[PDB]
Amino acid sequence: ATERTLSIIKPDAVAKNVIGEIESRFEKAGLKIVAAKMLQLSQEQAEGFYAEHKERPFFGDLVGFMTSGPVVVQVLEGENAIAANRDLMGATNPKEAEAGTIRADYAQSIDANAVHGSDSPESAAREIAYFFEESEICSR
Amino acid sequence: ATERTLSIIKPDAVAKNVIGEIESRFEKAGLKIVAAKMLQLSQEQAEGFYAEHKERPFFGDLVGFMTSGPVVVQVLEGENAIAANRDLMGATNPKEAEAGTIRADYAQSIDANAVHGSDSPESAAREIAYFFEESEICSR
Repeated sequence: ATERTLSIIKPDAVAKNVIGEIESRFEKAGLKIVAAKMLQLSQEQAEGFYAEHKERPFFGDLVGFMTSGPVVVQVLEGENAIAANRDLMGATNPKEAEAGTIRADYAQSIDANAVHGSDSPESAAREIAYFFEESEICSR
Repeated sequence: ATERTLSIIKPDAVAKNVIGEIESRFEKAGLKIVAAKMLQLSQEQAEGFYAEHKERPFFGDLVGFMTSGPVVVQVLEGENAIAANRDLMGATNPKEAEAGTIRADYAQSIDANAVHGSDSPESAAREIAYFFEESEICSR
């Protein structure tokens, strides 16, 4: 079925100026960029996004790294979008990630992985609504 | 010098999902994407941006085309950016320009010509401000 998932191009990939190359991974795979914006996350913003990881000892690394630069936050829409996004991203850890995936090709570490993606249809709905309202989303 | 210029990925380009490919033409030429947002242009927005042709007989079609679907309005930064972006885009009419320009490779008609770019430093600065406050622009 056609789903919506949240994608984020992280500061490390943005700084590498490979935004184009990454968006092409999604588009060539049949995913449509349906909402997008570049911004500099504030600490309060990043924290609210990673709300579910509030108490964990790595929270400061997440939030830390995710505010280290401007990011592109965006909605990808298409057939089996959430899971396809995960397939294209590779595993969370670049060392573990299958070659040909984004994290394998572009990431250096777990903090500095090249991208983010919603891991469930539950996280999809929440993560999208957090950054975007429906008017900003342009399905096609 | 390092300058900023407004770039637009038009509804035809977005519709064919070549956002990544077009972005990679800019990034591989040394430009940086320092502001970006996807939106459906309102008729008021489209008429304001193109107010110059507001009395010409093609105005309705230009506004029509530019509101016919969602776009990516963005700011590109780098040495010679404004002129640099003009070279990459090519010539307004796809028939004229050739050999791996955006317009030649991705656009068919002058009406549906893939991308916009600011043509002069005086328009560049004003076009950027039409779409983006300075805070939205994340220089690197």
